[PDB]
Amino acid sequence: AAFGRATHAVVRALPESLGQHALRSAKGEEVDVARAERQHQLYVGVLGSKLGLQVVELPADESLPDCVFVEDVAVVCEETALITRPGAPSRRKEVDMMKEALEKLQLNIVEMKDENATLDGGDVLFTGREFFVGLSKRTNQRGAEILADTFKDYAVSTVPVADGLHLKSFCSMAGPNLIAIGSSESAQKALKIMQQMSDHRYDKLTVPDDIAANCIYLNIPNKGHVLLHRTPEEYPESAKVYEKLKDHMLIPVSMSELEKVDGLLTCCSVLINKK
Ligand SMILES: *c1ccnc(NC(=O)C[C@H](N)C(=O)O)c1
Repeated sequence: AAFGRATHAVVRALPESLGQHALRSAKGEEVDVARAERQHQLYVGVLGSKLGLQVVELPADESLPDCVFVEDVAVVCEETALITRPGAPSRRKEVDMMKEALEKLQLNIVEMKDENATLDGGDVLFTGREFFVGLSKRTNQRGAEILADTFKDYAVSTVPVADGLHLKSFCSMAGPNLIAIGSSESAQKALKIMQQMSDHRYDKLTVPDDIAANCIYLNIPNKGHVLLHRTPEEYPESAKVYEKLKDHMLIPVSMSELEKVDGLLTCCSVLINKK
C-alpha cells in the first residue's frame, strides 16, 4: 500500500521508424535508433532483472513511431486503468495493444472515448494523494474531467503547460510526498499553482535541469526506496542533487536518444501494483 509500490511494468519496443517519424518538439539532432534500442533494452533490464518487476514487453509497430511511449496511452491507479485518448490522433491506435495487455493483467478498464476529450498520460502526475493534470497541446479540460470521473476517490486539479511540453517534462515523484521539480521559472510557476490547489504540503527536490526532474520512483519489497534518474554524463548537476537521497537506491539510466523525440524516463513504462 506504500506509495510507489509496483509489481508489474508494461513497456513497448521502439520501431525503426521512430528515428525519422516520431513526433518531436523541435527539429534537432539525428536520432541514433540502434543506440535508442540499446538504451531502451537497459531500461527494461532495470525494471525486470534488477528490480524484479514482471515486465510485459509489447512488440514494436512500424506504423506507430511513438509506440515506445506507453505512459501516454494509459494511467493506472490501484486496480483501475484509464485507457487515454492521445492528443495526437495518429497515436490513438496505440491503445489497442495496451488495452489487451491490461485486460490480461485483470485490471478494470475504463476507456476515454469522448470525441471531444484528449489526454496524454505524460500530462498526469499522481502523487499518491491526488492527481495534477497538465492542460497542454495534447491534454484538454474534457480529458481532465474524465480522469477525475474515473478516479473518484482522488482530487484532480489542472495546471497550464507550455509549448511542446507535457507536465512531466519538468517534474515527477521522487519519493513519498516528494516532488522532483525543475529550476526554470516555468517549472516553478507550475509547481506553485499545484501547491496552491492542493490540501497538502509536498516536499520538493529541486534539480537544475528541468528534463532531469523526470525520474522513476519505486518502492520495492526488501529494497525500499528506489529511483531511476538521468546519468551524470547526461546531466551532471542534476545527478549531484539526486546523490543526496541517501536512503534511496539510486540507478542512473541513460535516455539521451529518446529525449530527442521528447520521451523521458516515466514515459517508457506503465507501472502496476497487483497485490
Ligand atoms: C514523456 C514526457 C514528455 N512527452 C512524452 N511524450 C512524447 O513526447 C510523445 C511524442 N514524441 C510527442 O507528443 O511529441 C513522454
